[PDB]
Amino acid sequence: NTASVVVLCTAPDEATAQDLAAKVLAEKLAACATLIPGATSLYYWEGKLEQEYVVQMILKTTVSHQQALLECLKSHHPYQTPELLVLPVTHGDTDYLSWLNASL
Amino acid sequence: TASVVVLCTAPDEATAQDLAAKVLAEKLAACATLIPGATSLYYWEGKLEQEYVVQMILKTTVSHQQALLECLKSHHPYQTPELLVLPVTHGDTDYLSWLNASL
Amino acid sequence: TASVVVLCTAPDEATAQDLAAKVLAEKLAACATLIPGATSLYYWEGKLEQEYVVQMILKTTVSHQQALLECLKSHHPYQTPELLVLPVTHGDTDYLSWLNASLR
Repeated sequence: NTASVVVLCTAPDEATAQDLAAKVLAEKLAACATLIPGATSLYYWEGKLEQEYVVQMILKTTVSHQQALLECLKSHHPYQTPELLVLPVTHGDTDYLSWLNASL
Repeated sequence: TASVVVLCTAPDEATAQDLAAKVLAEKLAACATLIPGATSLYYWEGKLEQEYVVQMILKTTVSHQQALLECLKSHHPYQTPELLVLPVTHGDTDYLSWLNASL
Repeated sequence: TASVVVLCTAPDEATAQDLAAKVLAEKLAACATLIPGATSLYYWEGKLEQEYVVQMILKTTVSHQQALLECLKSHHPYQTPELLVLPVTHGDTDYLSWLNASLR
């Protein structure tokens, strides 16, 4: 099994979140994705405090696919500099991890 | 002992609620956050599956992850539920002391 | 300049927003995602408590993690709120550059 990782991404709306997930999944760049709607994202954009609706995405993939996934998400995200972060999975259920890998 | 965060996906509220009370009673986790209204997407049989799920986030220590995962797995209705462990590289000393003292 | 995500549990939305808007102004965090509609279960004095909470996910770097936690802790209504730091082992170059450039 290749090492697993968790990818965090935020979409500006549910339609966008929906087809960003469908895409990376179709192209086998992620094993599965969880969408958490009704969130808010605060940050400074050009010296101004912005506050916008976001769908928090959580995608499961492996370290060998993370970059491909990242670029695909970036390529289809409507924003120029979308949130794309990778967190390491230091431990997980063997059967689930095997399934994660099999999916890719 | 170092802390970790555990991600687990539950089919519904009752299940998420059952797994949490369970692992907390067993003292295999210090706390658990539940976030309903989530959507999990994945391919099965070659088609795109979309299900409503409850995202779980459990806090524990490295020495418990094995036990916690086994507990969550056996009590979980699904066959091979999502069970991932993320490392905590740093945290508030007082909150970490509480986490450890609670297990 | 390693990046990290910080998890913080806020009791309500107004509090989560004030904490976010504060750490962002102080430039201790580059972005804060607030996820309402959650609950937290834990034992307190032997009793099982379950409370509504807002899950916060803040983005910063290792250099600022300590100061970010100190600031959050101070303005957090709780005595010892959940403050956990998770490592970001990789991310999109443009996002990371933007994140880093947003910090103090």
